[PDB]
Amino acid sequence: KIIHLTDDSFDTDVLKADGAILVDFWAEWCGPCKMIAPILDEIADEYQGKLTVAKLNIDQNPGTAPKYGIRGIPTLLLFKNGEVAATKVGALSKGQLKEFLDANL
Amino acid sequence: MKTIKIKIKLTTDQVQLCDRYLEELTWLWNLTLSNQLHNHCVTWYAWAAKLSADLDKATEKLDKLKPEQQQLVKDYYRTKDKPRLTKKEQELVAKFDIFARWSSFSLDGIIPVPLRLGNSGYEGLSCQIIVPHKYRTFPGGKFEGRELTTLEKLDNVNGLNTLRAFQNLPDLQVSSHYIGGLLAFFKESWSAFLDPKRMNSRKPKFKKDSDKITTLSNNQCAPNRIDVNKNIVTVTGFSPITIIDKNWVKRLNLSQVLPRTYMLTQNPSGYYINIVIAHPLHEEKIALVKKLPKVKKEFGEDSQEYEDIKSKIKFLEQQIKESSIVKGKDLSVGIDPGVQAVVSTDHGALFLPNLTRERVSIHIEELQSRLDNAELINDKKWKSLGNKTPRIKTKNETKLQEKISRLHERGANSSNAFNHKLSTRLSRTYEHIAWEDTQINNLGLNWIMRQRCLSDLKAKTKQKTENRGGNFHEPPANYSSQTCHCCGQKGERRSQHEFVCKNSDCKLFDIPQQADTNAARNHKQNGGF
RNA sequence: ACCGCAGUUUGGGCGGGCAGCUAAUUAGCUUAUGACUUCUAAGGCUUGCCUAAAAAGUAAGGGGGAAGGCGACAACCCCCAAAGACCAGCCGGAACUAUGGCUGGCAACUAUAGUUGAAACUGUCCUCUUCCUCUUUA
DNA sequence: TAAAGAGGAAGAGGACATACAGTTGA
DNA sequence: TCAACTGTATG
Repeated sequence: KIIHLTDDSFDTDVLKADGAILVDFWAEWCGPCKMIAPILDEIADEYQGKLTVAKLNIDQNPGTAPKYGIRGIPTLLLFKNGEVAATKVGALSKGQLKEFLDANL
Repeated sequence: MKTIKIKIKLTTDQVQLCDRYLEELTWLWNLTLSNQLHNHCVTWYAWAAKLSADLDKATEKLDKLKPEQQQLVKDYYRTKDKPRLTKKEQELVAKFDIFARWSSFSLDGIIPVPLRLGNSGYEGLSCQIIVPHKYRTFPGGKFEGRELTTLEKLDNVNGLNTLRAFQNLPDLQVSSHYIGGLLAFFKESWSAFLDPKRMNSRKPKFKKDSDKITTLSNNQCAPNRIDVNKNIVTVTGFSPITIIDKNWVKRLNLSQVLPRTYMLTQNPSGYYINIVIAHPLHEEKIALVKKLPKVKKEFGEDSQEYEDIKSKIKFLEQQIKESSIVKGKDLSVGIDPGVQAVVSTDHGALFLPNLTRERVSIHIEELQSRLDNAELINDKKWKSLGNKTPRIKTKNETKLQEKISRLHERGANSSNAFNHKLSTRLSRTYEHIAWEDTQINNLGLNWIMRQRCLSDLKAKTKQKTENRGGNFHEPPANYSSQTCHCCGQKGERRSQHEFVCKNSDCKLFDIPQQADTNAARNHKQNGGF
């Protein structure tokens, strides 16, 4: 259900698009990323209709990650219409991410 | 164990040596921290594999159960709303709690790259945007190629000198005893960091030029010499030091104690040596304790040697414990902390606080204001003259800062002494002590209470009562300040500190009484007395 | 009040201690979260005099000499004195008041008899949080 | 009176308080 | 040639 992103389409996809979009910066060879992939998959379904979710592979969109001040993977950016409404770095737990979204929505 | 703190006088050469040693120790602290952070990745990966196994087992046990309850059990964690389930489903909910945090993952195909920590040792880690983790090593020497697996591997002077030469620094002049002491401090800090039962202990911090080590710790042996007739202490790394304390021979009591370890400390008041002393039997006990890993490795925990060692350790520990027990009169007290009085007693005793420390605090505030005004004026003049480089501090400012530091130290020492005296008094007088505090008032008062150090008082009283053979209780605080102690009914207060019982059946009806005394009596009753 | 020194603190001890009132340079009462020296940015009354943030310093047991400091003062020399106040037991529900009383001994001071000689001490490391000062905005 | 920085401290609260081999040097 | 210091092992 989560939308796979790309470098070419990012500007329209994440800025012009209506509503908040939670973009996760993901790389396959990482541990903490594999720890949270299930959690993001779950949240994309639970909050459906209240918050859209998205994924960008830093090995397949290398120029996107540097621009938004992202240094370590994983990273979560809640965008809202042209700007990063919320930012987070770290492999949060389920409760942590849930409270994060509840506070930021 | 006890610590005796003795004031010493150092010569200029000795002070220079002390500064150089502290600089080397700061360098060692930073090196050890860098290595430990570099190494945490392997620990985290092992933990992650174990956690994936645990999630798999929980998933299997949840799925293999009947389909009727498992759906609701899953939704319990998958949905924020949580209804009041039956015991049957609640048991499964608990038995599959690892789903309350995580979900299954492969954890395969990973290259175990070094990880960056955050505010916790396990969750929140990230890998900075390929190279498998590799261990660092001593560049050369007699120990070339040794992998620094743990921090205890850094206890080698030869390798540390190799590293210093690699970084183009002079060789270490600090003895290995102090190196071991610093490594012990770091190990304790890291263990606190990784312990989940602690939620305020976090990653150790790097030390800048303004936060250097201020102590030398020798945790391996007692001082080489303690000459009591001539007032001299010969310790490692220094020439003999002179003692300028008048009661040190009496406090140390070297004819009935046993020196174990020491620390050279620096405070605004001066230079101190802290000697740790214990019971004479202690040296036997440790000799046996350190011997347990041997027999456990040679005969097994089920052998008779292990049982004999345990029996002897228990016997020695019991002798040590009974070496400091005092017979009492069996008097019971209820203690309630107060606002006007530091502690109030079940029989009407209101102890005044340490009112002398408030004046010191006010003095500190005034001096801080004065120093800040002076600094502002100096910076304005420095900028006006036409300089952009950072300013250099003045002599008057240094004097003012020294005064502020000494005042802070004096306040801390005063609070410590007052708490010690009150704890000793309470321990001597009473055998059973019941303690309960109502901090609801917190919901400046914080300024007043930050100076009374109630937690330290309670800790000292608890320790001293336990040593003497007494009993210490912490009953619940439910409905204590607003309950008539002879009736249990909720009364009323006619003043800021007075209380009156309500119902006419009371014996104390319509008789004002101190509220603190009532709280103390309630605490004593709730303690079984 | 406060400051310095006696291991660290409290009650005390020796020394430093603004200003006002009173009495006779030196004694009492009120009272300052230290006192003093040198040179200055500034400010006040009228060209002079006063007060002075900052800066650099001085002393903090008594007395007599004394090289040398712009000055507060003083390296060095001679005499006197020596409080964070003694030891051991036994009572004490030990507060108010930061530990009261009795017994024995030992010191010091008075007139063989009296007074004084108070209490306590387990510190270090770490990570969080709190407090305060000063700034900026509101 | 309120809120956010920077810097100097402390209070909370948990632990901790080494033994043998092998080597050097006055 | 014996005390003091350095290396190893454990928690």
